[PDB]
Amino acid sequence: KVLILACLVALALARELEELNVP
Amino acid sequence: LVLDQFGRNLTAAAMEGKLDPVIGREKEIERVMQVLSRRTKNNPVLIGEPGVGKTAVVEGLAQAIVHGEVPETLKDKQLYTLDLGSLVAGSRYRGDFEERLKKVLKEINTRGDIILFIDALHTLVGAGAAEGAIDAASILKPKLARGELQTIGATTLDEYRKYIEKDAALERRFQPVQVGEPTVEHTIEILKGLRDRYEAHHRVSITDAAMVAAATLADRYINDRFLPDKAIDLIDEAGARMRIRRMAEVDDEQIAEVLGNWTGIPVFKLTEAETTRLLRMEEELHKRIIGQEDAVKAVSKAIRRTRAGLKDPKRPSGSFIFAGPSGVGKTELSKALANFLFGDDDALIQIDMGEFHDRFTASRLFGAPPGYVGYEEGGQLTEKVRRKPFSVVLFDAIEKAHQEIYNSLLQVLEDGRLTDGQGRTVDFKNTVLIFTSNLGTSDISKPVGLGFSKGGGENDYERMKQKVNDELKKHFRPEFLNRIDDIIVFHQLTREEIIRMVDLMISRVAGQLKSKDMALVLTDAAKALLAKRGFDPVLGARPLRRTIQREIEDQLSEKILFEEVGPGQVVTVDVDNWDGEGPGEDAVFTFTGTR
Amino acid sequence: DRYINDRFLPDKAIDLIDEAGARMRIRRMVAEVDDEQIAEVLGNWTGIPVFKLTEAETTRLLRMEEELHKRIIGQEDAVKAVSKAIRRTRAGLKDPKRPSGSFIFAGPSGVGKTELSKALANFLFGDDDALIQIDMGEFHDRFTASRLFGAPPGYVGYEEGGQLTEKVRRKPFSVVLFDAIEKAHQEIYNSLLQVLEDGRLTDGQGRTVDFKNTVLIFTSNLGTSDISKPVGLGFSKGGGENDYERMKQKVNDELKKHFRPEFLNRIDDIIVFHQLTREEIIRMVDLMISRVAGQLKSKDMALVLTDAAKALLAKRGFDPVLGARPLRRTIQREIEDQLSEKILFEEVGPGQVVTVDVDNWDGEGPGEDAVFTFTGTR
Amino acid sequence: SLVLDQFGRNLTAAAMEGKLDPVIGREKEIERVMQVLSRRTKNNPVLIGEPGVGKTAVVEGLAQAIVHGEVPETLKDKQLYTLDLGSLVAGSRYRGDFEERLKKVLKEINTRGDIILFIDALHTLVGAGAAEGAIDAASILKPKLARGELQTIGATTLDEYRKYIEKDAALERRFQPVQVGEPTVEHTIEILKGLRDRYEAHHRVSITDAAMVAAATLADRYINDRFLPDKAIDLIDEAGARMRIRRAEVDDEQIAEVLGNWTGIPVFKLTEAETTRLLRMEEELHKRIIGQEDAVKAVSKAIRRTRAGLKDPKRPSGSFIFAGPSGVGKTELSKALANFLFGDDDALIQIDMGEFHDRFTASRLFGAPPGYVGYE
Amino acid sequence: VLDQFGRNLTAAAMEGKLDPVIGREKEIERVMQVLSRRTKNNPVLIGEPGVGKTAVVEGLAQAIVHGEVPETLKDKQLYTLDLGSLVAGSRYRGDFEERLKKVLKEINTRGDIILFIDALHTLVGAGAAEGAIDAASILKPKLARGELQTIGATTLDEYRKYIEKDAALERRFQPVQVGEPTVEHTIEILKGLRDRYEAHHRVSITDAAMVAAATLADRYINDRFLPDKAIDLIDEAGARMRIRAEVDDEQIAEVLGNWTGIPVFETTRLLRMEEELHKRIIGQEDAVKAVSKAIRRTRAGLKDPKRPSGSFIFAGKTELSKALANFLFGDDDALIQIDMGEFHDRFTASRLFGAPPGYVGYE
Ligand SMILES: Nc1ncnc2c1ncn2[C@@H]1O[C@H](COP(=O)(O)OP(=O)(O)OP(=O)(O)O)[C@@H](O)[C@H]1O
Ligand SMILES: Nc1ncnc2c1ncn2[C@@H]1O[C@H](COP(=O)(O)OP(=O)(O)OP(=O)(O)O)[C@@H](O)[C@H]1O
Ligand SMILES: Nc1ncnc2c1ncn2[C@@H]1O[C@H](COP(=O)(O)OP(=O)(O)OP(=O)(O)O)[C@@H](O)[C@H]1O
Ligand SMILES: Nc1ncnc2c1ncn2[C@@H]1O[C@H](COP(=O)(O)OP(=O)(O)OP(=O)(O)O)[C@@H](O)[C@H]1O
Ligand SMILES: Nc1ncnc2c1ncn2[C@@H]1O[C@H](COP(=O)(O)OP(=O)(O)OP(=O)(O)O)[C@@H](O)[C@H]1O
Ligand SMILES: Nc1ncnc2c1ncn2[C@@H]1O[C@H](COP(=O)(O)OP(=O)(O)O)[C@@H](O)[C@H]1O
Ligand SMILES: [Mg+2]
Ligand SMILES: [Mg+2]
Ligand SMILES: [Mg+2]
Ligand SMILES: [Mg+2]
Ligand SMILES: [Mg+2]
Repeated sequence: KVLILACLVALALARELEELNVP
Repeated sequence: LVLDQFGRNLTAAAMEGKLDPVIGREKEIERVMQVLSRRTKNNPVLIGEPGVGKTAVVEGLAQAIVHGEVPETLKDKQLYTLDLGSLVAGSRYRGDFEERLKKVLKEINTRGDIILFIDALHTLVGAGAAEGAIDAASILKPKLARGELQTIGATTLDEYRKYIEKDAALERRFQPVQVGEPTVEHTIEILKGLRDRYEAHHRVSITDAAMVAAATLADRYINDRFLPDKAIDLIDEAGARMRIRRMAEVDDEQIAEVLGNWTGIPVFKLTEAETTRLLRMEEELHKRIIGQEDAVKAVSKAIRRTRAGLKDPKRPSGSFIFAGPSGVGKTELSKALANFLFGDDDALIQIDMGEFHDRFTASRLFGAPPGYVGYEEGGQLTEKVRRKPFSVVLFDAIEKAHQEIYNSLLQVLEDGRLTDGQGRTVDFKNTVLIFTSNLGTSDISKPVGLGFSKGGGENDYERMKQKVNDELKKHFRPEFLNRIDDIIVFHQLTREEIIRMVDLMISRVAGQLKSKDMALVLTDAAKALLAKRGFDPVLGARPLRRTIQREIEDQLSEKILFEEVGPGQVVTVDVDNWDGEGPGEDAVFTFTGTR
Repeated sequence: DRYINDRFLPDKAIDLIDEAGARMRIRRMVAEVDDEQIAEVLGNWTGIPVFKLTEAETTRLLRMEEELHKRIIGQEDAVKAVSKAIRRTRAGLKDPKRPSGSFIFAGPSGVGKTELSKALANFLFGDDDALIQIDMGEFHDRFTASRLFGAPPGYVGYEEGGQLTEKVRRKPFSVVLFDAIEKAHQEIYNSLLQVLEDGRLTDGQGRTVDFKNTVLIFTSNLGTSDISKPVGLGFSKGGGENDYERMKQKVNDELKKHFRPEFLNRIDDIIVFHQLTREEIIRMVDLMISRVAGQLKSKDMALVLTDAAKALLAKRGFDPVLGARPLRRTIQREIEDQLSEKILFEEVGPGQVVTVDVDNWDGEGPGEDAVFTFTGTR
Repeated sequence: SLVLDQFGRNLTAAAMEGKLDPVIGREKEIERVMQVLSRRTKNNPVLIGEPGVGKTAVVEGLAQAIVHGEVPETLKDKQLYTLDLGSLVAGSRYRGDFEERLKKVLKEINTRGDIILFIDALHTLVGAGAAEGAIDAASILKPKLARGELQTIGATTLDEYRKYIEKDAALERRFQPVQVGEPTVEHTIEILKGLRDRYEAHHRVSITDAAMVAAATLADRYINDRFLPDKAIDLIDEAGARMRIRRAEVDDEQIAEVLGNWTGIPVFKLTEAETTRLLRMEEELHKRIIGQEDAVKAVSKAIRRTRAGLKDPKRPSGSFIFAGPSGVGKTELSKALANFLFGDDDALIQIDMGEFHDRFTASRLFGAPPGYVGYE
Repeated sequence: VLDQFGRNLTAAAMEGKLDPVIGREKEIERVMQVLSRRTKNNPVLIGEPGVGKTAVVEGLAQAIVHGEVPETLKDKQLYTLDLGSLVAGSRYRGDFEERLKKVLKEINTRGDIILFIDALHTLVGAGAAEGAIDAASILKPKLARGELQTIGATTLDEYRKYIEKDAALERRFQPVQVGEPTVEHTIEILKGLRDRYEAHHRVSITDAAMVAAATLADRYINDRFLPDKAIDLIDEAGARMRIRAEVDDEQIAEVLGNWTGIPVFETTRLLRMEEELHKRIIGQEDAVKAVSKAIRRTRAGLKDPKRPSGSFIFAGKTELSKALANFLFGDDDALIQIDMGEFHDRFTASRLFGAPPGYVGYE
């Protein structure tokens, strides 16, 4: 007689990122 | 300059005349001129919906600077659309992007006549993020707060919320100048001002009717796009079609055809064959709907109101409750209407409301709200109507829904709106909403009524209408039934109509035997025997479908499998002949193939 | 400090001084900024009219009622009460701790509950797309309240979060329509009473939204399942007492027990709408017809009904219990679908369309036999 | 080019070498793309269809129209490049190196001036160097797409246009959605006839004209997760591959046996031992069901109606109520029918309705609605 | 490489760095029975947190250096691969999968490695919770072919929540039910740990100190489990000896008085039960000795194995039951009033016993 509400989270999305070289 | 490497001199474009004219927007450009003329935060961000002319305001400021229509504290200041992506491009070492951005800011202090225009200002967050280097906005945030840098931003209202308002220090340093979506009368003036640039490009002539058409038909029939752009889209694409004619006028009809090809909504002026198809609309729905003339007329009037341009533009094309007995063609007219309007029954948006058993299955219509699973999908109903705005939406077995699913659909009927869980309002203003109910017959069908009364045959239809319309008022809230354009209680199928249903249902069987190199003749004595044995006066044509299945098909299916009636001509004559009259339940069909 | 819920004081104030000083600099291409030069800047920024308004804008507020009565027919105390709300806040006499106006538009369906909210938004803004219309029948259980507020952060949809709180954050002066408020869940009211008490409202991201300047309309259809039936139980002598007296009690009784009394406390006027009369349905005809005539003028045609044709439409298009939706249904069954055939016939093109009933109508009777006749001219 | 060949493939050069499949029909859709591409403000069509309705084919049919000169003289001899955004991101370990490569591409558009980009899967443009509120490939193109300085055809599905392009609502503005509809069966047969020489040469088979009809008709009937101009080709190629593994002709029965292996629905030409199985079908069910002749006949009439091709295509094969007293073979005939049709009692889908006495257990049939546990 | 995410249990066994396990050698035999399989030779130790599941493979590692293993398990090196340590320090795309492939590279190289993935429920949901590549989808090809021997260890709840719900993963792992010990099994566990304690704490531990650590932890601790909470009591017993050597039973009753909080430690107090109940109730002393009387049978003498500890009808009343709860194990707040006057209907019968699922009042 009563709903449950799954309530989907959002994720942080483990990221690629460019970096910077220096010579 | 070095500033030309990372930007576009926007007043040099206005001097060369390769910026489009910006008609109207006097209050918005003047407002930018105020914020640029400050001393603490010289920084207007133009926020508005996507396509309302935020970039147009600045390139209309660039023309105002060139034409000298600008304040003396803003006179001869050159706008530079700062390409942040070109500042990033090439910054592979640490402190290149920072060195490029500080070098750009040196040439704004030394020249002193620079106004940056960071279009897509939300992209200023990031753009130096390499996690071994600092942000692009973090370089600008000291100079933005103290007036040391005049920077116009432009961001959509979504992307201002999503990316600028989540950095409250950067949001603080810009003044939100609202660029509103223009009115239709303002958009016509924009299109009259842009008239030269689209005539010169397409080598066409765009009559003033086509501006009024482009701004009115885009504001009416498009809801995912904004006016000073969706009307330009109609002018530009119709001018492109007249160029493709020669591979010169663009008028009211040329715009409405582009709007028709884009939205799918037929709004264009008509051929003689399509006009007379709408006058024969009842007669062509009666090629599939036997009888039921009250309802065939009712959906034909709703379509002819739409194609005459007499539809109430804030409401759907038609709201119908197809009520009455089971099997008399309530779903079948919704199929036939979708076959008329489109050519198939797969274009019928058929929401089977028996699948809706509690309140919370209304989340199938308009999607899950934010924060819940299936928020990525906008609902079954709101998407199918957003893809095809001109639709026939069948809510089959509407009384089998929970009573709180009508309340979701109340403002679909009155306003043509159903805002989904994602928040997009879907246009139902061009749909034909058909509700199908068996209420008031899911029982009264059984002949005889509690008590005494005169007549039967046409007073049991008035008994049907009174029973059905009272079961609708009992089941529905009176504000739902108030919003339905026509409630049609359907007739029970008479004996003469079940005879014509036989012609319609053998044609499905004969159409399948065409694929088997066979033909199916059905003699006129065999049409009468199916018509008697299939006639129930209170169900209609679904019992006939069973008799054609039991007596033609189930006997013909073994004759095909015996290979006794392979690719030939199945005649199907009656034998006992049932004397053509009286009962014929000692009669039998015989199937023989010749040729 | 009052009209900005987005920025902070030693700034949002400096910004009003700085943009008004820059306003009066481009007035000269010596000048002062006054309290009206500041409020003109703030009204330019928030959208909230707080400036010293012109005399053309003052006289249209004193004549707001007879400029709202151009669009809604009858409904006088409904129009007067929303006119008293706007004139109270534009006179600077608003309570700056509460919304600009809180109303329940209750009553029978079809009398102009949502039409007045649209007429109010067309008055205040020129558009009905400036009406924040929240269709509260879509809200049915307690989790759909996340549409009004946005998801909490970290739950998908926080990014686009808020279909009430964000368009009030971008337009703090806006008429917010809660159409069919009774068809919502009870826990949404416990979130919407924060608006009526405080004027603040935390969204899903925990941020208070300014509702002090909104005109909140709670269109309700409560107390109408017995007002769908025009005669009550038992003997009584005629109308005059029936049309309104009972309805207003039966609506208010249903509002007291469907809503918490804390909710009904903070609403400025619960207006029970009277159902439309015979003399108002005849003035509803030429408003329904002006939409139809306005579309034939787009096709370069003139629709003119005669007085007898207007009278016959009000005869058949009058249910006393519904009002103006059965009239609108009889317009499209007797004018529009007939004209849709005539235009598709090409028996009616440019020039006048004298739509007049001639079969009978005898100026009166039931006109059940009377038919509307359409005729081309010029 | 030199820099644009590294990051995409010339689709008009692939059409000169005849490496694109013939795109027959879709004239109103290719013309519509040419109408959008001939605009001046936003000359960026996006092909908005369902998976496999031929969105990539419309552009491949456009690239063949450019080569043949059946293109407008404002679109004449424009080299079309399927921009591979994976090739742009590949590399790019350093900052700006992705933004270099995209600005080198865009500079190569302006110098040549005869380039139409085709960003297949345009939803992948939303985020290709970073998120949306940072410099991605979408934010670099958005200035040039909005002013007609870049001609870019996109192609996403209906879901990818909702989930990704409408979630970047400024980019959706920049593209003009050309809806590529799923073809009809009559149009799919024309597609299959035009594609005949490509598949009868790759498989070295001979696909008859009836097998083209029996592919498009049977895929539109019996396949319901796929779309026509791809699911009928799936029947053509896999039957052409059926024949090549038999090493001369792809008939009706070769198509229908491929659909029978793929759907599980027996629609193929009946063998003579399987035909006489269906005439003895009542006697095969009476090996499990004692008596109940009127019931064994009725389910046998329904299966014979299906396998003779006299089933209503809008109805189930049979729809029976087995009523009567307890223990006379109601469930057993359903089990015996599943033994006849499959050899398994486990092939019977028993939905035991005594568990469904609640009003709310309807969600066990069709699943939970959005927002609920049991929506996945 | 593989030493960077866990220690070698086999090398710790031959250096004597492992506590000996006494009993649960039928559990070790079951794990060898899984590990000597061919195709899915991956046991998962099903238990609850502290019954000894690390101790099972601690005893398996001791069984390898003793040579008491099959020929498919001799010279095997056990590594307690902490997969949470693989997640730790992994901020980037692909950074997680790199140090899991470095682990699996040494599986292929050595060929004599048995991973002990403690907390195997973490395997689902290490990269994307099966939405993409997680640590489960990396291991599932090699786990299904016996090319990666992996001893999991998880709680029975977490096996059902994470490993059973992934039906592809549950066939790769073989549930070895490690049950909670008995009290008499816990005492003989602590006999072999006496040598480990007396060397470390500089204590001497008497015989019944084990009995008063295993019976007494079962009696007052219910969050923790037997072969851990009883080790805890002998641990904290020497932690009073580090304040100071022979431990008593009072030494364990001291350190459980720290842990749970009750100092009451039954025949003596059951006889003069009345006086500790008079300290809150004066007047109506006939009912005090009456509810003292029947409880002197139930907690002293004979008792059915299936009965509540006395059942009473009261007809102060509730003030006596609060003092009765204070004598019962040592706490005032054990008295739970249900307020049966707040229920009168039949559908409210599920509002105090639990709802059927789906319905109102499920919690
Ligand atoms: N006042 C105006 N006069 C003339 N053209 C206008 C005006 N406002 C907008 N336009 C035109 O309408 C289109 C809107 O594009 P524009 O770049 O201005 O959009 P925007 O509001 O900046 O939004 P976004 O950048 O997110 O697309 C352009 O063709 C622009 O030139
Ligand atoms: N008037 C009709 N003309 C043609 N076919 C009809 C008609 N009425 C019913 N049929 C046929 O009978 C069958 C059932 O028709 P349909 O589903 O439209 O009936 P219905 O009244 O909607 O039934 P229900 O109340 O059970 O939903 C179909 O095969 C349909 O073609
Ligand atoms: N003065 C008026 N009174 C009522 N309706 C009017 C009036 N003027 C126009 N209408 C039209 O009549 C229809 C019904 O009006 P409206 O929807 O405002 O009624 P309502 O009482 O709000 O209905 P509901 O109770 O169902 O919400 C609409 O099409 C509306 O535009
Ligand atoms: N009109 C057509 N003429 C010939 N072949 C066609 C036609 N339409 C589609 N096809 C073929 O059908 C298949 C459809 O694949 P295609 O990539 O074109 O579909 P799509 O709509 O882009 O789908 P997706 O979004 O999944 O990529 C291909 O083999 C394609 O060549
Ligand atoms: N006609 C029959 N032929 C063979 N077995 C039968 C027949 N009728 C019943 N049975 C036996 O009954 C069992 C399965 O049939 P079952 O009793 O489920 O029939 P039913 O009519 O579905 O009963 P109920 O109505 O009680 O569910 C088996 O033991 C089966 O052998
Ligand atoms: N059978 C046993 N013999 C000896 N010590 C044991 C035994 N079972 C558990 N232990 C003790 O348990 C501790 C190891 O933790 P463990 O019980 O294996 O945790 P878990 O059950 O969570 O894996 C050590 O103190 C160890 O001596
Ligand atoms: Mg812009
Ligand atoms: Mg139906
Ligand atoms: Mg309303
Ligand atoms: Mg494709
Ligand atoms: Mg049974």
